[PDB]
Amino acid sequence: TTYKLILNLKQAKEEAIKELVDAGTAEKYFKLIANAKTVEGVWTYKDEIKTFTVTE
Repeated sequence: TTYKLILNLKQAKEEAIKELVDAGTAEKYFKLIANAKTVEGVWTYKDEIKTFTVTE
């Protein structure tokens, strides 16, 4: 399963492509790095194509 990431906080948003075997290990790994990079505003998630996003 392909998992995309789009975070919005700084002057620009972040982008990353990670396709794991399922949606858990990928949902966690993305949440880890994402939460470590930049996260403070509101958390959004698209259930249309599996994509985690953290907007300000």
